[PDB]
Amino acid sequence: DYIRELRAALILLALKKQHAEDPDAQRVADELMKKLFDAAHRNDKDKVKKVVEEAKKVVST
Amino acid sequence: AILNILEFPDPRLRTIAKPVEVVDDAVRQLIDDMFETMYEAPGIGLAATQVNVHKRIVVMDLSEDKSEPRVFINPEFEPLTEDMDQYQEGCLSVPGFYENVDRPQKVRIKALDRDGNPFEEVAEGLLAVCIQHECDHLNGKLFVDYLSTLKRDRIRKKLEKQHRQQA
Ligand SMILES: CCCCC[C@H](CC(=O)NO)C(=O)N[C@H](C(=O)N1CCC[C@H]1CO)C(C)C
Ligand SMILES: [K+]
Ligand SMILES: [Zn+2]
Repeated sequence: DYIRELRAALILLALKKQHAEDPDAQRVADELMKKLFDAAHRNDKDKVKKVVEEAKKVVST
Repeated sequence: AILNILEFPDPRLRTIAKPVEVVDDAVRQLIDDMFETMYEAPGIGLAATQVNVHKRIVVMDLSEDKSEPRVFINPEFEPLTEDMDQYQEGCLSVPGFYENVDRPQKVRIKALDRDGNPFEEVAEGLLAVCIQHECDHLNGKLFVDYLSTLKRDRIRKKLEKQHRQQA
């Protein structure tokens, strides 16, 4: 569901940030987390769903 | 089994947890339920206080593949730096809110492991944040206690409203 997806995406990005050695991977992770936080603070479920899908892809990279 | 997670402003989250004196199979069964609850939420850590069990037990998994579940019984931490870092934290007991909290990001952890044997660990980064967040819970502290009075009250009123609908 939505909430679980948001949380799981935040967890994924946080762990990638922690385990990344390249500061550009850490920057990308932090940027996606900020968008999630901002979208979720407004209950903008549409943007949250879009950002989650982008996050899953950038982690597959 | 999946345990119910208490939510702010429930007063039982202010209980100070008691130390575990014996790490028996009943403790390990609780730990196993805490992990199941944590993985299903999902979250990366959980304190027994959050599932209304007021014993000093914390579980965690900071691995991307759920391969490194970690147990901290009777945990204590001590900063190894005066440097303060910011991390935007959420909490399964304060669901839906994510706010920056300032914490040391280098600490020494002392605790008992899942067998009851003592160990020490130097923690940095996310593990340092998580252990402080989780120890806070065992002392009856929530991350909203670091926020301003007005920000905390807006969170409290929003959750109180959600709960009124839940009942
Ligand atoms: C960082 C310290 C948080 C400790 C663990 C909490 C769960 C909790 O309430 N433990 O007591 C968590 O997983 N929180 C999640 C969370 O806030 N995370 C997970 C990765 C890092 C951070 C988002 O910045 C949310 C999404 C459920
Ligand atoms: K927010
Ligand atoms: Zn918490």
